[PDB]
Amino acid sequence: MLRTMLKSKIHRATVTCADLHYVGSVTIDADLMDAADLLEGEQVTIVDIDNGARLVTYAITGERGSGVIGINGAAAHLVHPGDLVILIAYATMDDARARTYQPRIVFVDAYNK
Amino acid sequence: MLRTMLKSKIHRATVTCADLHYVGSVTIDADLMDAADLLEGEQVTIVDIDNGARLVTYAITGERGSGVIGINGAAAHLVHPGDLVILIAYATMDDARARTYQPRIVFVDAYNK
Amino acid sequence: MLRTMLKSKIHRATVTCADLHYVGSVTIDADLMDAADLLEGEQVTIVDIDNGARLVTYAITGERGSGVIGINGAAAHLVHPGDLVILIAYATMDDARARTYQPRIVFVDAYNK
Amino acid sequence: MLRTMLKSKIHRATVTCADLHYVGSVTIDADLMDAADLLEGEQVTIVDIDNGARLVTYAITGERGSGVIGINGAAAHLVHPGDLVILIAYATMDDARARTYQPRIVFVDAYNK
Repeated sequence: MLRTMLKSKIHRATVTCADLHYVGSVTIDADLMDAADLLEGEQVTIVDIDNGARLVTYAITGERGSGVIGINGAAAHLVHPGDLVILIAYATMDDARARTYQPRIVFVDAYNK
Repeated sequence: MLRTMLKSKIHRATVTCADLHYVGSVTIDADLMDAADLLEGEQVTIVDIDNGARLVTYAITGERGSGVIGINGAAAHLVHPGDLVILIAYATMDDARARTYQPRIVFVDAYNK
Repeated sequence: MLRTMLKSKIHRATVTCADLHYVGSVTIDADLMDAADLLEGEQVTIVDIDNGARLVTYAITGERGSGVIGINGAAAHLVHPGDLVILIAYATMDDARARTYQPRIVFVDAYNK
Repeated sequence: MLRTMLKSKIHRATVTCADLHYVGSVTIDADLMDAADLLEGEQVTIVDIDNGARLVTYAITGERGSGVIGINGAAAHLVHPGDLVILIAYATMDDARARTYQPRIVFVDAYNK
């Protein structure tokens, strides 16, 4: 059958910026999206360690090394700058792939690296 | 594998009407549904810029040019008229299509166009 | 590609009962599940017109004509008896089926019929 | 078509621990994950009987018999220790499999067994 499963996760990134107007959901440092294998435009979940918020949105490729981690519009509420959040990207898969699979997990720097 | 990805998005539309009774989730201007490629009856996500609300519902085809963007029943709370919201529609796809894909993005007029 | 779409929907049913303890998500009048084409055990979304709540749970076949529409455990909060809610069931499909498809929509009686 | 359906459910487990910092979503007793057929890394839903909370996250394999059921980071708000919650894992399936299918349901001990 088809089970949905943890394909990638950026562990403990700090929320760089945040802007209520103009949208782009979550714009992530290019290096992080490749490291965590994420495609510009991909359902991403966000969990805020500082205030337990939870969102589901697409991800936007930000500049490299900039350690960018921005929440654009709407999610600008709930999640804020200086907030340690977690990014999660699942993926439905055949019960087969489901069994054996190494999720692209990215631990990160206090500066996001 | 199958990743879920941003297929379409109506950026910054203004909420035309809103009615708690009688349902139709979100009724969108015909032109917008075609422009953003959305089928009457298709999971659509709404994010309210003015108040950070977040819903998941189907979409209903409204009249053309009427710049209609209505929220019928239930979602009538959370999301309101005069609110700048964002409509998003993802779509699970083969990791292949995933890579190369142009999401139908629709920027819009203060009158929805 | 595979898009997720409105497969079925029970429009404006009134919440018969509700019990916090012992689980069964939403137990629906048999006739309703067949009418709206729903299988015992199937992700169903609920939207409460009286108070805009929103849940995602499986469905449970209830007795016929009893016009039963119960919310078992957890969802017992959020959604209550005497509440006009809406049940929705999507379904991922090949972009082909997506195009031409008649969603099994069920308008209902003040007594659920 | 493809319908999403209740594949597995751990009924009435008691929340063992909970830690806001360091992440791992929900860590479940190995035995439970096999019993309920869940793979380390798989979207799981939680519903808190004591406080009607509702989360969506992945599952992490905890130690056996420890009757472990921990909520790591973010979800640490909403859901708490001593809370009777319910774990649910759906799965999209071909309309065929959908019909005939025995969901792996696990009733549990006040000590989680």
